[PDB]
Amino acid sequence: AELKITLKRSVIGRPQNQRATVKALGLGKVNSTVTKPANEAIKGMVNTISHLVDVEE
Amino acid sequence: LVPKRVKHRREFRGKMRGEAKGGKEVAFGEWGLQATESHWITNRQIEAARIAMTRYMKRGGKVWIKIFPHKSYTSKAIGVRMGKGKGAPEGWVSPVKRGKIMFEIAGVPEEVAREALRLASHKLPVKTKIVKRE
Amino acid sequence: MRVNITLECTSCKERNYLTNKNKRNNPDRLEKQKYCPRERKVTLHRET
Amino acid sequence: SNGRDSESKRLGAKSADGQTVTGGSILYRQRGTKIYPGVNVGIGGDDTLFAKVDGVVRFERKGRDKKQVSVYPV
RNA sequence: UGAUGGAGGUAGAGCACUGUUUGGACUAGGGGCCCAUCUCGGGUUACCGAAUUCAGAUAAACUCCGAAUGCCAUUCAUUUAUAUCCGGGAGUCAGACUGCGAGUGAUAAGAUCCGUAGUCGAAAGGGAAACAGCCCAGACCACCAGCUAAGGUCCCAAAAUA
RNA sequence: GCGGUCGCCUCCUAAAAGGUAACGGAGGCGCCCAAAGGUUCCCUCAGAAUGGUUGGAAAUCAUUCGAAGAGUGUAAAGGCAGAAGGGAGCUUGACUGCGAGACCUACAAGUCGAGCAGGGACGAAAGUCGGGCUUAGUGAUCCGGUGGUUCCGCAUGGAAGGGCCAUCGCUCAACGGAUAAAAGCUACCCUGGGGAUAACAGGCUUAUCUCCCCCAAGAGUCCACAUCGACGGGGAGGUUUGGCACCUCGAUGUCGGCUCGUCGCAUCCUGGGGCUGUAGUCGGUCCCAAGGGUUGGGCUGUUCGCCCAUUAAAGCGGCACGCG
RNA sequence: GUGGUGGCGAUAGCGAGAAGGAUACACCUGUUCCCAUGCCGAACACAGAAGUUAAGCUUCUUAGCGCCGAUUGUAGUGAAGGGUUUCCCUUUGUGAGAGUAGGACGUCGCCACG
Ligand SMILES: [K+]
Ligand SMILES: [K+]
Ligand SMILES: [K+]
Ligand SMILES: [K+]
Ligand SMILES: [K+]
Ligand SMILES: [Mg+2]
Ligand SMILES: [Mg+2]
Ligand SMILES: [Mg+2]
Ligand SMILES: [Mg+2]
Ligand SMILES: [Mg+2]
Ligand SMILES: [Mg+2]
Ligand SMILES: [Mg+2]
Ligand SMILES: [Mg+2]
Ligand SMILES: [Mg+2]
Ligand SMILES: [Mg+2]
Ligand SMILES: [Mg+2]
Ligand SMILES: [Mg+2]
Ligand SMILES: [Mg+2]
Ligand SMILES: [Mg+2]
Ligand SMILES: [Mg+2]
Ligand SMILES: [Mg+2]
Ligand SMILES: [Mg+2]
Ligand SMILES: [Mg+2]
Ligand SMILES: [Mg+2]
Ligand SMILES: [Mg+2]
Ligand SMILES: [Mg+2]
Ligand SMILES: [Mg+2]
Repeated sequence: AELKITLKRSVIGRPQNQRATVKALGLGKVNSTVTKPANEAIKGMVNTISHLVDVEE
Repeated sequence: LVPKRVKHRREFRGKMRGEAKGGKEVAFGEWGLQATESHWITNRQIEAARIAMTRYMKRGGKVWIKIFPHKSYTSKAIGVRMGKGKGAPEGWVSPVKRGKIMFEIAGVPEEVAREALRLASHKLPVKTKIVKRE
Repeated sequence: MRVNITLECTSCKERNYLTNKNKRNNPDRLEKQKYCPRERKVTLHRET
Repeated sequence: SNGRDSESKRLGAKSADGQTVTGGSILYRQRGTKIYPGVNVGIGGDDTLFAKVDGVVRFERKGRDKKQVSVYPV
């Protein structure tokens, strides 16, 4: 099923790939909720920035 | 100790992270001197330790030096500004990683071996210890 | 000794080709069968 | 002295596997045939590989331990 | 970002080539000593020892091998929205530090030179006592409202003498 | 500043695409070949062992072993034994006009190129051939020279003189080349700028310097450790010689001495103590101790240093080598 | 069954050993001619069919050599951190080389003849 995503750690000092994962998911300011499907692409992005993010089923 | 011929006079200092490929267990002798830290070791150190071990052994037994100074190392004369090339080779050196055995000994009782290796350890810069073969 | 050389069509007296040669190894005046685009045939081109 | 070197020449692959490409293109510059030519591919004076017709680039092992380039059109 | 397929010989590892190298068996060959001397054939210091072989090592300019990453591409997928071309206008060509990868260096320098990422520069704010460059974090404004980050909770000085 | 370098090629550095710097490490080029090219056909090397005459360690012959350990014109890298290596025939494609499209690229340039047309080489034919095994063997424009041209020709015809095409002349090597043509002194110097750039002092570092310590072979009649202490190793300090050029060039005053001192202790004397190869006096060494004291002259601008003569003693350093 | 001819990373190979020639392939007998050997009819080429398959060539055995090759585990390493920061450690993920277990003395086809 879909997953909720929230930034919990800033994009400052973090590389462009992580910053672009955030822009692509569609998140801006921290503590920003977004909802996505459980695709392998988005799970890979979440594994790319797991330290930056909290998630929910 | 010196290498009699070399393909390139000057070399890189290199790096020393990680344990040693080989020389990691005692092979020819009964006891040996294991390095617990990685460091450069020179001609003078090797020869001093060898002479120490031999004298305390009273030319008994046999000693084996596993390392060899393949690498060189340069320096600039005091008063020389940086640049204008690379310095002249001062001496010769062996990069000895941790886990390496440097000296092996056999043909000599155990206490004599331990004490000779103790002496050589005090002569070397590395923090060392004793190893025995099965 | 080794010299850069203009060949020449013996008929048209047109140079048409640039090449190289020794004088030691190739002292005699070099010759070839080369194309003269002014005649649109093949012709004896002789060094000059 | 030692302080000199030449212009680095931009060897290696230039077209990728699974990539459609024009004819006359260039696929792999090289000095010496570190990869051989194959189907619909030529080779220049400087051992450079070029596709003679359109198609997708495909690199293949030429048996055990030599490589090949091929261009299968559509 | 995922999946797929490729190029590539790096860290690592290894000795299969190129070099360096330890010990041992054997030894061409090279030393003397003596007998024999036309100086001709030996016999030994467990004399020095090519070469072969056993075992052990070693490498930026060695590789039988060989990653993680990164790179190129897919009328492939997902999510976002910036890429291209034309033309106007610029400024910038003194860069600094921190972390990782290398060189020079004395594997010293807040040293020098590159790569890579970040920050400063051009960025306030909170912590590091103070402290461009470190850690957290991006000031549109107001609020005598709240939840947290790093960092902290005996007093200075808010929070546990938990 | 000298040295070295400036253009081009190869490797490493270069961090498994490409690219990537240094006064970083190593080497080369400024050509050669008329066959060292093309094609057709054929062949496969190096070394070792064995044997054999001069003939040896080793020429040449023969067999076997032999996967490349050879050779590839020339550097290194890559690659090549289906050959690019080697040999023999026939030739000259080391052709002309071109060239889709790609690579690299700031620009100028550079690289590869199927394919078309003409006219050919080789080969029975397929088919290969627009130089070599791949990458260096090179340089603008201007200016002149040579040959050709169906181009132009100051009113006309010509001519002079220009253009187009082919090509020659540049270690213009400081190799994107200032001019066709060019060395020096300045302490008589002046301007404009700079801590972007030298330096004292300062700072970072501490190779070096000083001091301290570890191992302990040995010397010490014997006895390693009273006292010394080889070869070797490890640290502290920030007084030495250095390195870096961060501050200071819209001022930075340069050494020594004088006057005044102040601080540290790695203590020169005095004070305390242990060990002694300390009989006693003198001492040697080490630990504690910085309270006070720690000279006057000759020589030199001198610090230092030597000397004279005393002293209980004639300390070592820092404070912008203290203080203009 | 033999011969020819192709593809698959030699898992195909190299060595050793056994047998066979029915056709076949081969050796083999020669130089008459096309043609050839920096010398040679050895090789090339041509013609033939007395003899033997001894060899080569086929089929079988062999794990000696070489080739392939796991699993586990490790090193290394991307990302995120920590430390006492020329280095070391932790979480997660990937993951060699070596050393092996083991495989492997071939697989797939086409054609001619028997
Ligand atoms: K030590
Ligand atoms: K920024
Ligand atoms: K500055
Ligand atoms: K100044
Ligand atoms: K003053
Ligand atoms: Mg060429
Ligand atoms: Mg390595
Ligand atoms: Mg870090
Ligand atoms: Mg700096
Ligand atoms: Mg950096
Ligand atoms: Mg600015
Ligand atoms: Mg700030
Ligand atoms: Mg400011
Ligand atoms: Mg709260
Ligand atoms: Mg409080
Ligand atoms: Mg690269
Ligand atoms: Mg006229
Ligand atoms: Mg007129
Ligand atoms: Mg220039
Ligand atoms: Mg002035
Ligand atoms: Mg400055
Ligand atoms: Mg002022
Ligand atoms: Mg004291
Ligand atoms: Mg006086
Ligand atoms: Mg007087
Ligand atoms: Mg002063
Ligand atoms: Mg494996």
